[PDB]
Amino acid sequence: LRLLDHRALVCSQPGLNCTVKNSTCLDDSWIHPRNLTPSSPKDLQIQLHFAHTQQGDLFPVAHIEWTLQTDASILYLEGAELSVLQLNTNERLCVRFEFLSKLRHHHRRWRFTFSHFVVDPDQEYEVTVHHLPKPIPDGDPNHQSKNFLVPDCEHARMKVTTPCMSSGSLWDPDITVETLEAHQLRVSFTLWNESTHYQILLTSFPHMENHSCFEHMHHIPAPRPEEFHQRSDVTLTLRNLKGCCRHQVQIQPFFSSCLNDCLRHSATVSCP
Amino acid sequence: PRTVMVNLNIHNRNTNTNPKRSSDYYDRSTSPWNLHRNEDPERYPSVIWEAKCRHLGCINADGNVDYHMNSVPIQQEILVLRREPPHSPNSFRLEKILVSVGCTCVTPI
Amino acid sequence: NFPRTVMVNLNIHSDYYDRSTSPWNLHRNEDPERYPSVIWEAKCRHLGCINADGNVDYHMNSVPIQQEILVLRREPPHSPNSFRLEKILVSVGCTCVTPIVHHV
Ligand SMILES: *[C@@H]1O[C@H](CO[C@@H]2O[C@@H](C)[C@@H](O)[C@@H](O)[C@@H]2O)[C@@H](O[C@@H]2O[C@H](CO)[C@@H](O[C@H]3O[C@H](CO)[C@@H](O)[C@H](O[C@H]4O[C@H](CO)[C@@H](O)[C@H](O)[C@@H]4O)[C@@H]3O)[C@H](O)[C@H]2NC(C)=O)[C@H](O)[C@H]1NC(C)=O
Ligand SMILES: *[C@@H]1O[C@H](CO[C@@H]2O[C@@H](C)[C@@H](O)[C@@H](O)[C@@H]2O)[C@@H](O[C@@H]2O[C@H](CO)[C@@H](O)[C@H](O)[C@H]2NC(C)=O)[C@H](O)[C@H]1NC(C)=O
Ligand SMILES: *[C@@H]1O[C@H](CO[C@@H]2O[C@@H](C)[C@@H](O)[C@@H](O)[C@@H]2O)[C@@H](O)[C@H](O)[C@H]1NC(C)=O
Repeated sequence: LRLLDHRALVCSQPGLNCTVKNSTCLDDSWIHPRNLTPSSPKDLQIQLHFAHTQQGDLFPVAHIEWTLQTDASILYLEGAELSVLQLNTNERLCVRFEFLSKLRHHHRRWRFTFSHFVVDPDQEYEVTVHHLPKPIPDGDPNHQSKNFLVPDCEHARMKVTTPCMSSGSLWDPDITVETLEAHQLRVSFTLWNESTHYQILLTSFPHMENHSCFEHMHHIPAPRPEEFHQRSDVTLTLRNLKGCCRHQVQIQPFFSSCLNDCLRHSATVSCP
Repeated sequence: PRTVMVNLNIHNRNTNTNPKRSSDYYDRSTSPWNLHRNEDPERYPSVIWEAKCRHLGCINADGNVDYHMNSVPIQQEILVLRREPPHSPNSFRLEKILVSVGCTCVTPI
Repeated sequence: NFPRTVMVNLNIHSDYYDRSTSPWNLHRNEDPERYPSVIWEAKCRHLGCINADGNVDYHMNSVPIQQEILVLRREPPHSPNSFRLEKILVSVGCTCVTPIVHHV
């Protein structure tokens, strides 16, 4: 996990002075509990936002927003710990809001936001805001968690994002499987702007039967920077079998961003 | 040693994330699984997401479950810091815990 | 900060990698300055998964399962009593997944 920039982060607002310090997700209030703990946050909401780095690339960011509860515990609220947990790896990332001033009234409801947590496509996270000090042992919770589910690169806004593009979300191979003279198939496609290898999987089937009568894997070595966006057609010979006519051909890219797990592209040839 | 000195200023060694990676596999796996939140306010880390296999068998090509194969969990023995009472010192304990991190499809013997 | 180092009671107290359709190899990571001292890193055997015949299935993807874990590192070095807590990313095993295919 990461923040999109290491820029001077601000958590201050009129009526409140605070700096966003970073934290080890192991808070000092958990090591050393205090008797008077603040109450829980309210109305935690996480939305999908998109942002640009000081350089230029666009990233999908998590927009965390919460409000404070109306009780007097506000006086004892020292700050908040914002935490992102990826579920697949059990990776955790924290940032802490440190209230330099004391919140006394509730005249106008206090609302907070944090939009620096970079999030990845087709991923599920557990974002949580933990009011500080954290509770005493066996005390009432004082935090709010929500799961965030980021869409895949097929999402309208998502495919134009840096991680998506780098895994070829905008790559259009104009796959053309051509049936040729004497048991031969010519398969053409236009390759992407990355020096990583490719593969061709040809699988032949009978008409209306999901059993492979012939299978072949063909290698395309990593291309030169000049060879980028240019076409690479390969002619492969089929098995001799009157019946083994349905051809399914697919291209596998090996972009650094995804390696073996890149999105493949299939094309099928018919029979009579 | 029975009792040790631990500096909880967690040093993060997980920084080499330079080439791009990761996706959610629990649904795409041939040994698919479900996620279960394991929370304990008294231990660091507080919440741990574990996996529980969906089936005894594995999902075939047609998508139906093949019982000639086996969805098995990938377990991992993990360190956890547990905060004590207060009463009965020490203040913290360091414990080993078994966790299911995902599932794999294996050939039975 | 000021840093809070604490008193911790040390209360401490085998297959599949070969049998999986997505098999993996385990690599020994030794560090005498660390606890656990020896930890095993999985690295997937193939790019594809394996079919019944034992050959590599090119239509499936052998993919790693990783985890962020806690370890103790001796601070100062060689100390018998003092350590510092560290986070580290580790590969635990491999799973077999169906690839994302777009048709035309
Ligand atoms: C890898 O390729 C992608 C896509 O490649 C493009 O499309 C394919 C089909 C081929 O036709 C390629 O030749 C194309 O490059 C690259 O992403 C695109 O990059 C270009 C150039 O950086 C972007 O084009 C235009 O972007 C903005 C849009 O507002 C324009 O303002 C730009 O014009 C200015 O800059 C030009 C170059 O510096 C300059 O010549 C002009 O006079 C003008 O000042 C620019 O023309 C395009 O928008 C990008 N695509 C998307 C969807 O973002 C990618 O950069 C390549 N990556 C690598 C590592 O090679
Ligand atoms: C932990 O924080 C430091 C400081 O960065 C910023 O300032 C803090 C007060 C807080 O608001 C942070 O969230 C901010 O990001 C990070 O150090 C920066 O590192 C970059 C390079 O990685 C460097 O260019 C900056 O100049 C550094 N800033 C300072 C003031 O030292 C540090 O990387 C953060 N750790 C992680 C892993 O996010
Ligand atoms: C938040 O609090 C900050 C604390 O002030 C500090 O002490 C004074 C004497 C100055 O030397 C100042 O530079 C120090 O940071 C102040 O910046 C200020 O009161 C508040 N900041 C904002 C942006 O409102």
